[PDB]
Amino acid sequence: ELLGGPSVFLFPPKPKDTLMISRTPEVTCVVVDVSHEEPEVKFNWYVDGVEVHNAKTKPREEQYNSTYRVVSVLTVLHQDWLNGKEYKCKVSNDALPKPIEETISKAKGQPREPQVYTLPPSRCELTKNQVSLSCAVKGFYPSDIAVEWESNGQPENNYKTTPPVLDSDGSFFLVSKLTVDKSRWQQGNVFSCSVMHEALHNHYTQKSLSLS
Amino acid sequence: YWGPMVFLFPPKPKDTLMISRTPEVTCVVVDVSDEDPEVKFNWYVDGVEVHNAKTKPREEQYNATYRVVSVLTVLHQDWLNGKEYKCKVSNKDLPAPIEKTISKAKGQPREPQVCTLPPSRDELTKNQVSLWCLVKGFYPSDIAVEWESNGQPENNYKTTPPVLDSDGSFFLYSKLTVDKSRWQQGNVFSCSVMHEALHNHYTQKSLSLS
Amino acid sequence: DLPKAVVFLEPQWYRVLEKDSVTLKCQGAYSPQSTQWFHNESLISSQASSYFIDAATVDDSGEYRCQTQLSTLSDPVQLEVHIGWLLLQAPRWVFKEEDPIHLRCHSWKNTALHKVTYLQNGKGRKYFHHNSDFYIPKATLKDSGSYFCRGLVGSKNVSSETVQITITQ
Ligand SMILES: *[C@@H]1O[C@H](CO[C@H]2O[C@@H](C)[C@@H](O)[C@@H](O)[C@@H]2O)[C@@H](O[C@@H]2O[C@H](CO)[C@@H](O[C@@H]3O[C@H](CO[C@H]4O[C@H](CO)[C@@H](O)[C@H](O)[C@@H]4O[C@@H]4O[C@H](CO)[C@@H](O[C@@H]5O[C@H](CO)[C@H](O)[C@H](O)[C@H]5O)[C@H](O)[C@H]4NC(C)=O)[C@@H](O)[C@H](O[C@H]4O[C@H](CO)[C@@H](O)[C@H](O)[C@@H]4O[C@@H]4O[C@H](CO)[C@@H](O)[C@H](O)[C@H]4NC(C)=O)[C@@H]3O)[C@H](O)[C@H]2NC(C)=O)[C@H](O)[C@H]1NC(C)=O
Ligand SMILES: *[C@@H]1O[C@H](CO[C@H]2O[C@@H](C)[C@@H](O)[C@@H](O)[C@@H]2O)[C@@H](O[C@@H]2O[C@H](CO)[C@@H](O[C@@H]3O[C@H](CO[C@H]4O[C@H](CO)[C@@H](O)[C@H](O)[C@@H]4O[C@@H]4O[C@H](CO)[C@@H](O[C@@H]5O[C@H](CO)[C@H](O)[C@H](O)[C@H]5O)[C@H](O)[C@H]4NC(C)=O)[C@@H](O)[C@H](O[C@H]4O[C@H](CO)[C@@H](O)[C@H](O)[C@@H]4O[C@@H]4O[C@H](CO)[C@@H](O)[C@H](O)[C@H]4NC(C)=O)[C@@H]3O)[C@H](O)[C@H]2NC(C)=O)[C@H](O)[C@H]1NC(C)=O
Ligand SMILES: *[C@@H]1O[C@H](CO)[C@@H](O[C@@H]2O[C@H](CO)[C@@H](O[C@@H]3O[C@H](CO[C@H]4O[C@H](CO)[C@@H](O)[C@H](O)[C@@H]4O)[C@@H](O)[C@H](O[C@H]4O[C@H](CO)[C@@H](O)[C@H](O)[C@@H]4O)[C@@H]3O)[C@H](O)[C@H]2NC(C)=O)[C@H](O)[C@H]1NC(C)=O
Ligand SMILES: *[C@@H]1O[C@H](CO)[C@@H](O[C@@H]2O[C@H](CO)[C@@H](O)[C@H](O)[C@H]2NC(C)=O)[C@H](O)[C@H]1NC(C)=O
Repeated sequence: ELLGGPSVFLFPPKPKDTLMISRTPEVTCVVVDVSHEEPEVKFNWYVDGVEVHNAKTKPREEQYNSTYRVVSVLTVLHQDWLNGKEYKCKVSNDALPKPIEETISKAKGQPREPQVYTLPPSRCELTKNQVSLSCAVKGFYPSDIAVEWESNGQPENNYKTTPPVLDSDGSFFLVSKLTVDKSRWQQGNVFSCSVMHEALHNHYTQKSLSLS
Repeated sequence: YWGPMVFLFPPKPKDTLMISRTPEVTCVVVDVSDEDPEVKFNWYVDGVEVHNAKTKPREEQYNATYRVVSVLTVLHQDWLNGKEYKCKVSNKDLPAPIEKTISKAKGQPREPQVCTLPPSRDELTKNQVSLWCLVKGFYPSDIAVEWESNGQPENNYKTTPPVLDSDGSFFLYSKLTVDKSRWQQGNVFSCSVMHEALHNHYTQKSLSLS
Repeated sequence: DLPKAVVFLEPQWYRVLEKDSVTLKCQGAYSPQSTQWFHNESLISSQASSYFIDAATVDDSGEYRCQTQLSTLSDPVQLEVHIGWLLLQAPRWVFKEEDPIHLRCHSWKNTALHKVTYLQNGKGRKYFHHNSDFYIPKATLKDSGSYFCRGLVGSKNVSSETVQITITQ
């Protein structure tokens, strides 16, 4: 009983994929509620209203609510997504009165450069056996951002990054918390916080931190 | 199928924790038609019915639908002891009355650790400075974080939502923006936290230029 | 000398959705007649009094005229075949003050539609749980403006194109 017919959801690429030129940023078009009686689904893709033909269609997957799910994926050009190109997914099915269209674009508004600060462990952890290192990233727009930790070249495993939070000026801020053993901190070990954003020079910045 | 939908909301963490405050559980009935009759409410605290709920009349919305809101006052310790709260929505032409139920999140309560962080030297040379508060290792996510200067409420702050940590506990960050001059004066800023696993449900942590 | 033939629509709606049925009737003389139908000013081989369209396609749009043996050629009648989920239909769109305004929110293929809202100038006027006709008994000048209807087809949120309703004094 799928009265409305199939519905369409269009997802943006992962922040990191659009920023590193070696990555492959993909736009994902998910179609749900496809009926067993009418399962054939056709995809049309448009970049700024111009049809492209390099999209890959994944095969239909049965769902436990006895409905089909079809996903189409289009790899976008890095520059094109960043410059604010509109990507349109047009979906056809016989359970519909007309093809359904969806549109995504990088969030409108002027990009703002993030500011990156490191923060040594608080006085609270002087007795504790492990310490928290903080990486405050603030003043960025849009929220599309990625944060990683590394020490001596090797990526650090024990960290969590808070989601972007809207600040009072319209820009976003977040904090990434790395947890390391106190002893590693006692030693003059240098930990680094790498931040990736579109408004940064070469889409990359790095701030280091140590017991100096 | 009847039409109107029912949603049941928990009380605000501060209200459940501060004894002077009034914690409320709210039952909202949305998408009430004009052709719907009078909506009736029945509240149950662990099966036991209560009759102290002040129910507001039907209120007209901008999309021509109506909204009926019933607010129940709950006892502080009743909520903390994990008691089930039922909302029974009944109508004259309704086959089976709609029942919704919410209670305090289950699990091992963990006391939060309050950690003040002075502003970065690499930011100290700017118009306004930001002070930080790392609140971590708490469960459940239900929390209230506030700032004050010399014991009096500060407004200009933003807090991250609780984030799930590797050990299953939650952590967050609060950022307070202050004038550098106020920090230079040696004013005592403090990060206050309210959580169920704290003694007196309240703790506080000092921060000043030493 | 001879009566001017008249094309009536059944149902009365000159705007329809694809797959709806439309019967076009020809009133020449009142006594039941060799009938002649025109579409986009060219004859259709149908000689019956009624011209039935089983399922409307976009091609069914255009002007329609009829002529019986005992009548003169009729004035044209427009037909608009739309594509979409919802169409806001009415008997007329121009109302005198204190006249009834009666609207319907018609769905494609007559698909069950629930949580229906009729909106004037962006604001909702009336909400129903199930699809129901919108009705104003006594028209006022404040009832003038831009109207559309929306609702859920299953779980999908769908809406009609806006139609303009004017109220003359
Ligand atoms: C039958 O079952 C179907 C699915 O299977 C289910 O079966 C069971 C087991 C059950 O238990 C389910 O758990 C299971 O899923 C079911 O289909 C579902 O339909 C829902 C609607 O009815 C859909 O809900 C929508 O969800 C959107 C977000 O979806 C993401 O997040 C959820 C978890 O929260 C996740 O489950 C989804 O998979 C999806 O995850 C994302 O997936 C993408 C692409 O796969 C990932 O992209 C990555 O991209 C990179 C590229 O670098 C790389 O390639 C990766 O490989 C690739 O994965 C994302 O990373 C991933 N994200 C996350 C966080 O995981 C919502 O956005 C959407 O909201 C919109 O619509 C709402 C109304 O429906 C509305 O309230 C809301 O406001 C919003 O409206 C939109 O607003 C926009 C502006 O902001 C407008 O522009 C839009 O026009 C507007 N749209 C509308 C319609 O108004 C919505 O809630 C659900 O996604 C879908 N599930 C799946 C798995 O497809 C079906 O409904 C069932 N049928 C019945 C009858 O029950
Ligand atoms: C017509 O328009 C209606 C409103 O439009 C406007 O009308 C104007 C006149 C004006 O009123 C405007 O404000 C208004 O916008 C519209 O009604 C809306 O319908 C929606 C559903 O169709 C409702 O969505 C739900 O929202 C829930 C959360 O809502 C909160 O946040 C929204 C903003 O995002 C806000 O609008 C709501 O009011 C609500 O805010 C909270 O309100 C409570 C109670 O008042 C407050 O708490 C109290 O505070 C007081 C102090 O004031 C006191 O301290 C008390 O102690 C305290 O309790 C809060 O302060 C306040 N919070 C915030 C943050 O603002 C969602 O939870 C809900 O999600 C669930 O359901 C979805 C499916 O429907 C699903 O997608 C989702 O996953 C989730 O799923 C499940 O839900 C089940 C129940 O159905 C549960 O059993 C499961 O647990 C759950 N599962 C999971 C996995 O999560 C949902 O999205 C919306 O609330 C409602 N808006 C209003 C204002 O009523 C109406 O639909 C329109 N009609 C038509 C026909 O178009
Ligand atoms: C089908 O799909 C449509 C979406 O297209 C849904 O319709 C939308 O419904 C939502 C509510 O869920 C609407 O959002 C609300 O819009 C209100 C519009 O107010 C108008 O009028 C005032 C003047 O009094 C103007 O200021 C304003 O610009 C508007 O013109 C707002 O009042 C609401 O604001 C509330 O929430 C915000 C949170 O950010 C608060 O700041 C406010 O205090 C307030 O509480 C809200 O934004 C939305 O506008 C609707 N869109 C349309 C196009 O109609 C349908 O509901 C959906 N489903 C069904 C079944 O039809
Ligand atoms: C009769 O004329 C109408 C034009 O009034 C034609 O309808 C058009 O059809 C095309 C596609 O074939 C659409 O792109 C247009 O939108 C339609 N016009 C309107 C106003 O809706 C119709 O096809 C003609 N039919 C015949 C049988 O000749």
